[PDB]
Amino acid sequence: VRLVESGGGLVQPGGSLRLSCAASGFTFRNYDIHWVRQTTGKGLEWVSAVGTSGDTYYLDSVKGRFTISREDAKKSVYLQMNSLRAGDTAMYYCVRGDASPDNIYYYMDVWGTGTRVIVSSTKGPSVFPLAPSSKSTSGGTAALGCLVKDYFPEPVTVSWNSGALTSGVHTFPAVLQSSGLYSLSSVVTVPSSSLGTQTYICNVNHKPSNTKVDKKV
Amino acid sequence: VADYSVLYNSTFFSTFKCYGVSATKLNDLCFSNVYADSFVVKGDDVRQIAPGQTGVIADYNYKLPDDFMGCVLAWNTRNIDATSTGNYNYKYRYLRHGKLRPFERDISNVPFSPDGKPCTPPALNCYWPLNDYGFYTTTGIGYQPYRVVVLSFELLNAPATVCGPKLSTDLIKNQCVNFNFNGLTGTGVLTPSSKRFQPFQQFGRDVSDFTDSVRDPKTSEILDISPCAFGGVSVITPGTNASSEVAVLYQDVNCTDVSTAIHADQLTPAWRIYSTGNNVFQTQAGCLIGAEHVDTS
Amino acid sequence: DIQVTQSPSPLSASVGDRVTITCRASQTIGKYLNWYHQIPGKAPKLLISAASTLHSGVPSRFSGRGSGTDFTLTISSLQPEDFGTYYCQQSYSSPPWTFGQGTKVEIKRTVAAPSVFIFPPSDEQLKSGTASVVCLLNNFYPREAKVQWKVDNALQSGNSQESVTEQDSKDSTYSLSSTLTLSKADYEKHKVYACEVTHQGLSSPVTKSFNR
Repeated sequence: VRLVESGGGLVQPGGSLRLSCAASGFTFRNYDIHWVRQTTGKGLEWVSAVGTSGDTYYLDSVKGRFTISREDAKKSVYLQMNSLRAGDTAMYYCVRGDASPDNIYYYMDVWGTGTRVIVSSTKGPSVFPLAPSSKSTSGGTAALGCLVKDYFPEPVTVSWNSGALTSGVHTFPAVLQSSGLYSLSSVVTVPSSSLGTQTYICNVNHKPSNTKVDKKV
Repeated sequence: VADYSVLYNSTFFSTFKCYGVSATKLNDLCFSNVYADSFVVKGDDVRQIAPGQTGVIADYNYKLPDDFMGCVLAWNTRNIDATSTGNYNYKYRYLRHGKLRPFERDISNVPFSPDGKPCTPPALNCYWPLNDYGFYTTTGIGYQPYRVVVLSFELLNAPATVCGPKLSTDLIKNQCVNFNFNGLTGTGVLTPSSKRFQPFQQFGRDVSDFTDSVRDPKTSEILDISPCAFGGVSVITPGTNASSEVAVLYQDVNCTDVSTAIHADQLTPAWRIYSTGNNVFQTQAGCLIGAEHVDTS
Repeated sequence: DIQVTQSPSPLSASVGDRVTITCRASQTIGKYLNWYHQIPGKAPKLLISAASTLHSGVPSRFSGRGSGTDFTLTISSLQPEDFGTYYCQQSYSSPPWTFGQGTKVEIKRTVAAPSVFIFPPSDEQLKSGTASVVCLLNNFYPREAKVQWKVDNALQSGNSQESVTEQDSKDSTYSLSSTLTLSKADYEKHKVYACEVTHQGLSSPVTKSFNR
């Protein structure tokens, strides 16, 4: 029993965009199908679900807007998003609830993968080069700078020469600003000898406009 | 036999709330006893119909135990229970000694005072403890007549009086499958014919005292099971010292269902290293799988 | 509806085997209360049933109890692969299907001194009209220290954004990056930019500043 998601979200608030939820070899004719909204640090409120009969429930807030449709033979469940707002951008899941004797509770054990409907419009990342290496603190420890801004999606990664030493460093998750963009601040630990040695090339890539760019900071 | 067909369809109810039983899985449970409670509320006042929620419409007019274990519904009737010249037809109690008991009804009409006070209409402050609603046409959303139907589901120590509906299967015809037409079990091929049954006749047997046909209990009254393919399979061997190839000799078959069973792995004597190249069908055929029907003599 | 609350602060993990994960609600429920578990990074999953219908997939060490109105999650010796946020859902009201808030179980570690570093904005950034002051805070276990921004002996708040990373599996420390977004005119008007760091493991608040 496993479900795989598909599709996503790219249209602006005020359009139509449907989703899909597949199934597996399990007998999908008597169970139910739910939807989960994960806004990464908010509430997960959803009750809209359809069953074998003509049961068509909806949420109290979003009522009469989103329609539900399931197909037993096709093993696919669709969810069209009509009149999309700006506060519904989150991750959508698909689970299955069931009760042991007849009605004890809903299992919701088997989850899916997750789908986001990021509305609005993507942006092309920009990298600020020429980070201060040694202007006020030469000895001790320091770090470089590869801050990136002006990008709606963040399917990126910051590699440091594909691995050269054994220090240990990771990136920072971006946060949504007030304007509607994200910002990342990548740092790296310096070894015992960094002045006059191998530099570090931030391998920023995966641009929505398909334009690679690399520069030493 | 609670079908629960008018509850899922016609999605026009305002609040479809289920407390104990699941809102979806209802066509399988066998409730002990069900009850209906109908009343009309005024707009947004439908907020105390849940176990634990108290207020003025929860202890003076209709109470609710801590474990209700049932569903409730509510549908708007603004275009029915509202006029443009006065709809003073519904009242509610809001003054009573203490609180009501679970599943209690009181139709009393008398001024109340917890100090005696027979309360002749003017005494010092006596008045009728029954206020009328404000049902009108040009009002807001929170001032509309809402008819709340309370379904009291119970699972007490009693036989299964009320249960869910019994969904019948599809009609798989022209295939040897198992059939259960309300007790009539077995296995056969559902094929129609040109017989004429009587309206009172439910099922029909053959001359050999075997069930021949029966009307579908569901709908579309037609004929029923025909016997499947069977017989004695024989092996044709031209001699071990001569060759090592054989041919099946299925005694009495149509040489069409056996091929489908072999291609779908449905026959019981299914050999692992057996195949099919050609099928011949004559009177007492014995389909020669592996032989050619030459027109010589 | 059924207002269900959880623990206000996430409880860490240690060599012990006792947690304080609760799923108290407003009304009373006999057994209409389940328990879930969401590992940060992947999808959630069912962890504990209604205390009497434990299914497969979850080891028998994860137990569950509850009666009346106070529900507790009795868990056995914790495992490093069984950490994350544990949620719970009530089963006494179908329309308001809501999940829990979140009870993260991170691993106890020695309080580490945050690496206080500040980086001035690049010269090419000022050509676009923006200026971002980045203050780096790495190598610290307690995820409770907040960054204080002071510009020209004046407290600044509301224009700073912080980013907290997950707990690493190598040193069991956290990393925080606070970026102060300011305009070009406001950046050229001021000269002093200090990043005040108040941490539990530090005897004195370490403040780093630079001159423009």
